[PDB]
Amino acid sequence: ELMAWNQAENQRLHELRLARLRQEALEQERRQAEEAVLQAREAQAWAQLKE
Amino acid sequence: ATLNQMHRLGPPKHPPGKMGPTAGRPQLKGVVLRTFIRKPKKPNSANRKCCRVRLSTGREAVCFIPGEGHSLQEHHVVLVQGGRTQDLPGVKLTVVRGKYDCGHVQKKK
Amino acid sequence: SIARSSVHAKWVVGKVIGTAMQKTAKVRVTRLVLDPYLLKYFNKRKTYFAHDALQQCTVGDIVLLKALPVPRTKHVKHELAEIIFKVGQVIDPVTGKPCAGTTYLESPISPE
Amino acid sequence: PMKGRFPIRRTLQYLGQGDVVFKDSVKVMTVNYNTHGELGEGARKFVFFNIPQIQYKNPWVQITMFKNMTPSPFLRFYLDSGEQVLVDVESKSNKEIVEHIRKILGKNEETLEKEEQEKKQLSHPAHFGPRKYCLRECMCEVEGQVPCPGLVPLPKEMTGKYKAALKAT
Amino acid sequence: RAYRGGHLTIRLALGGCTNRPFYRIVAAHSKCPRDGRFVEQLGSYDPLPNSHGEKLVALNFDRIRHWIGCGAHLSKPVEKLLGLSGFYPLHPMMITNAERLRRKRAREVLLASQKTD
Amino acid sequence: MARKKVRPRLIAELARRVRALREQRERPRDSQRYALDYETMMRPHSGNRLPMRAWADVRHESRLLQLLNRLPLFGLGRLVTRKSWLWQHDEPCYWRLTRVRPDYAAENLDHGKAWGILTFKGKTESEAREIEQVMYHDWRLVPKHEEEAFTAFTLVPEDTPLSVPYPPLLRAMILAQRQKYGDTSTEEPMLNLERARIDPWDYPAKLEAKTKT
RNA sequence: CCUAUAUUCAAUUACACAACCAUGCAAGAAGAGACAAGUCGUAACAAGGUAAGCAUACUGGAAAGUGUGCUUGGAUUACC
RNA sequence: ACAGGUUUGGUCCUGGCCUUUCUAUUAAUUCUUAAUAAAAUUACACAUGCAAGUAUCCGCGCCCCGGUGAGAAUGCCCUCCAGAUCUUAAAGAUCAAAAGGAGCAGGUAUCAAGCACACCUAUAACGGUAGCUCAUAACGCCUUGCUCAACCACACCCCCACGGGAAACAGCAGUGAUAAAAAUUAAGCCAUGAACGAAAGUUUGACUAAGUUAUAUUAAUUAGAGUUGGUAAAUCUCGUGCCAGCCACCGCGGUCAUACGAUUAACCCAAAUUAAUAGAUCCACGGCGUAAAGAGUGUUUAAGAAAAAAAAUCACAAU
Ligand SMILES: [Mg+2]
Ligand SMILES: [Mg+2]
Ligand SMILES: [Mg+2]
Ligand SMILES: [Mg+2]
Ligand SMILES: [Mg+2]
Ligand SMILES: [Mg+2]
Ligand SMILES: [Mg+2]
Ligand SMILES: [Mg+2]
Ligand SMILES: [Mg+2]
Ligand SMILES: [Mg+2]
Ligand SMILES: [Mg+2]
Ligand SMILES: [Mg+2]
Ligand SMILES: [Mg+2]
Ligand SMILES: [Mg+2]
Ligand SMILES: [Mg+2]
Ligand SMILES: [Mg+2]
Ligand SMILES: [Mg+2]
Ligand SMILES: [Mg+2]
Ligand SMILES: [Mg+2]
Ligand SMILES: [Mg+2]
Ligand SMILES: [Mg+2]
Ligand SMILES: [Mg+2]
Ligand SMILES: [Mg+2]
Ligand SMILES: [Mg+2]
Ligand SMILES: [Mg+2]
Ligand SMILES: [Mg+2]
Ligand SMILES: [Mg+2]
Ligand SMILES: [Mg+2]
Ligand SMILES: [Mg+2]
Ligand SMILES: [Mg+2]
Ligand SMILES: [Mg+2]
Ligand SMILES: [Mg+2]
Ligand SMILES: [Mg+2]
Ligand SMILES: [Mg+2]
Ligand SMILES: [Mg+2]
Ligand SMILES: [Mg+2]
Ligand SMILES: [Mg+2]
Ligand SMILES: [Mg+2]
Ligand SMILES: [Mg+2]
Ligand SMILES: [Mg+2]
Ligand SMILES: [Mg+2]
Ligand SMILES: [Mg+2]
Ligand SMILES: [Mg+2]
Ligand SMILES: [Zn+2]
Repeated sequence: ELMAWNQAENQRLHELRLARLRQEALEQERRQAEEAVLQAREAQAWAQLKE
Repeated sequence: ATLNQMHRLGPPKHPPGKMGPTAGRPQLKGVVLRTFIRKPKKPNSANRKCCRVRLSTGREAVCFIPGEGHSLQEHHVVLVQGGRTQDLPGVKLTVVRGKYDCGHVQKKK
Repeated sequence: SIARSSVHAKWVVGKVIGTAMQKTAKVRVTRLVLDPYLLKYFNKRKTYFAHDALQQCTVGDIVLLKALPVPRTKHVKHELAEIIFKVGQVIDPVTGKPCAGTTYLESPISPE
Repeated sequence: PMKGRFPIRRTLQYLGQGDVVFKDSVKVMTVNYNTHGELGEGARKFVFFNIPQIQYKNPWVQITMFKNMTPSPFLRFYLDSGEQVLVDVESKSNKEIVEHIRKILGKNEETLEKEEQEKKQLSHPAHFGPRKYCLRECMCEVEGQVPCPGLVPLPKEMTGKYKAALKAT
Repeated sequence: RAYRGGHLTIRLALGGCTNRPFYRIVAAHSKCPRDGRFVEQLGSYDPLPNSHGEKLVALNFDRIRHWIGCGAHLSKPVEKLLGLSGFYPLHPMMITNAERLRRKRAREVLLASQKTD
Repeated sequence: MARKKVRPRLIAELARRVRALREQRERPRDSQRYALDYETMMRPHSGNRLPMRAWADVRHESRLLQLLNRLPLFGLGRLVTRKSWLWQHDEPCYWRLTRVRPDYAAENLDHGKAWGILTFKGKTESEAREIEQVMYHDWRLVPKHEEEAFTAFTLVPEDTPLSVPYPPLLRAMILAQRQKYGDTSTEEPMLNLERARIDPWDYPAKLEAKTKT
């Protein structure tokens, strides 16, 4: 009874976690947009100087 | 120290008592080799009657004779005990008055 | 139904110290022991030889030992049951996914 | 005890008062936790506060910690059958972990009280012997009986000396 | 300690102080010392009559018959005690000594009325 | 027990072996062993003296192989009885000899180990066995004609009551114990003596080592 | 070996071994301590009369002296 | 520890030594009687007596009890039990050798390496890998019974006991020697225990009841010991003159000594009282600029901490 109870509990937590990680993935892509912007700007500035 | 260091040394252990002149026994029996006299140390002076004894442990040692006056010759057996005499440097033993060949001090007559 | 070992150690879990002998893993097991003066817990370590049939064991792997019913030698009283954490290749028991340290090597939310 | 961060947890009392007692199926408990992250927090406090309590009451159970192996905190329990209990402790509090473990493999308060009842029927009140094991030594010390002659010297007649000197004459 | 042989037994340990005896009824190995190590304490017997003129005997009956049931052996005086209690039939020797005692009382009665003459 | 430095005691083994060997090799012939000095009543071998009550029976009576040496086949199938039995038990008690294995170191050939099948107080045991207390002098041989007079047995039943009262307190304990569980029956508790049967001390014990089952 | 048993044996050989220890005694040797109301100086303490000292080197009845680096556990009294 | 004395011209700090408590042995001085408890220098050598028999012959018992602490870091606690024994058909049960190990377990690291101390194969051998223990103390050396309803060990010596030294009290009493250390060459098996006996019973220096001893308690019939400078309760008059002597520590004695020696008075314990020696107790969960102590420097190993928030990077005389 108790081992089954524990099992169902771990599964509960597993679903919670999957939700949290999907969320984190989204927030992370947002970060990738920001960083891609900044790195593009500085790539340009560098290219200009060297040219 | 830290908790690790205290774990690593164990708790402090009381060192065993180092053993003295009577070798941990209350008395010793010994024969008189010589009777002589020793001056005390500097601040305070007299001349103190001592003897040299050989002890049942075979070790030979200077020993001191309490009371005023005494009769002790070579070959007398005495019984010695542990009190150290403060004036005399080096003299850690004391004759027991009233046993074997050292008699109790005779009241003035 | 009699198969037993007189050992207290019926199941242990420990690190693999060295593999140098044929088919035998050296395994450091560690327990918590309460230092009586400080009332604190420290790790006492002890080694066990374990029998490895397929010589499966790298050094550093966390491993589980079962007590052998009949001692293989004077020093070998255990057989290696499972490999709990392969060294530096670890599959998270929670989410079943490859991970290096605290990072996921393959994300559990990307099934397809 | 002065040194340390939470000195009260090095006290015999604190160690005693923790309540978890594993079933006898439990051999090994393995903790896996992280040194960082907010989520991991609870697990850490568990290792800091309760692991000492737990261990103290289950002195025969190997407890073993591992740091920063998996991205997530968990316990694993190894039983005698070969069965393996896996307990995910994630955003769970210190307290919640102790309670959940006590629930899965604990011992019911019933069980514990039966056990201690079997241990308290071990020293029987009516026996006689050394102070260590018994309430009384001689029966010299029970009220109505005959007193230890080391206290109240016997009437000359009960003395064996007197009996012998009587039979002689 | 390890012995060669010998059996489990129910006997009397003698505790007490000079002239004031006391007994601990005991299940012990046979070959071990009287007052020494034992397997289990069973009862106590206090020979000296108390304030109320009673000799107190205590018997843990349950455990006694547990051990008899494992084939422990009884001492003659423990036998006499159980018998007195009524947990065993009278020991034949109790009966016989009783009879002898009666005949002594008889011969002293006659000797008394013979000397009075 | 095991301490890592433990020494290998060799001579412990040597003395065991050697003692067992010198035991088997010097193992005494029972001819000299039970040999007896009839004047002093003292064994030469053991230096032991015989109990006061056995003296007369030692002077006046004969040990088994003393009556078996003058028998033709060395007495097989013959019936043998013991003086003690004849005095105590009026019902027949005899040994029927299966094997006899004398000891020949003896000049007069008076000693040896025997076997057979036993009848005690008329009851017969169904197996062969090694006879006990051969060396004793109680032994007597029954003649061929009287054989069927001794083997003659009047079979009588046993009158000892199969059951007896429990002892007074124990009876009370049982009574009260069954009142407690709601058993109302006032039928007296009885102690069953069927398996309490024991042979009188005269009955000879088997010298044969027991097979453990 | 028509019931069945009896009896025998189990000791050597090859080497190494007072080194190595401990415990006494010893021709002798060296140190420390206690030690004159003793002899020779004055090294230190005050810029102790050449500030002290450290490491190291060499030298000298004796404290100690000098070199080379280093320290202040010395001063330079402070609009000088 | 509820602390106290003692470093200095003085104060504070640090730091030892000692006092005050409790027990045991021995000694000195004193000692009236009971009871109870306990009895102890010696693994040196032992005169004499006794300590194991029972029983209709076989058998069964015969370091079991009792003795001792020599050896060994032995070992505590705990697994697992072959065997013996009892009972009974078996099953049980008591004692548990050998083998083991979760943990705990004397000092010494100026003992730092040990030197074959591991594993496989499989058939039990051939053969093959080259390991194993150890700074979380291996391997050594020293000291030692114990964690006590008890346990461990020994049983003249050579760990052992075939052999060999050689002729055995570490059973009860005794005795030589030896030591500061001093119980009866005693009475009973009447009770418990043990052995044997079918049994009445016999045996048992186990033990029971006694003998001896201020060793300890208690009870009363018993008064003596120590001390009186401070710590620390309590002193007066003589004698002595840095002498004679005294003290646990500080110290006392140089002609007006409460400190020596004796007297007077007192104090304090009391059938005891002091001294000597061993214990019990006692060190640091405290410290490291100047007092004992931050190791001349950095890196890694082992081992640990991560416990919440971030960082790696630009004038000048590194090498
Ligand atoms: Mg002076
Ligand atoms: Mg003195
Ligand atoms: Mg005298
Ligand atoms: Mg007593
Ligand atoms: Mg005999
Ligand atoms: Mg100078
Ligand atoms: Mg100047
Ligand atoms: Mg100068
Ligand atoms: Mg000058
Ligand atoms: Mg100068
Ligand atoms: Mg200067
Ligand atoms: Mg210099
Ligand atoms: Mg010069
Ligand atoms: Mg010059
Ligand atoms: Mg100035
Ligand atoms: Mg000073
Ligand atoms: Mg001063
Ligand atoms: Mg102080
Ligand atoms: Mg004395
Ligand atoms: Mg003993
Ligand atoms: Mg040794
Ligand atoms: Mg068994
Ligand atoms: Mg065992
Ligand atoms: Mg010793
Ligand atoms: Mg020996
Ligand atoms: Mg001897
Ligand atoms: Mg021996
Ligand atoms: Mg003796
Ligand atoms: Mg003996
Ligand atoms: Mg003598
Ligand atoms: Mg004494
Ligand atoms: Mg005397
Ligand atoms: Mg008796
Ligand atoms: Mg008797
Ligand atoms: Mg006697
Ligand atoms: Mg004085
Ligand atoms: Mg004067
Ligand atoms: Mg004074
Ligand atoms: Mg005076
Ligand atoms: Mg006294
Ligand atoms: Mg310093
Ligand atoms: Mg520095
Ligand atoms: Mg240096
Ligand atoms: Zn009493």
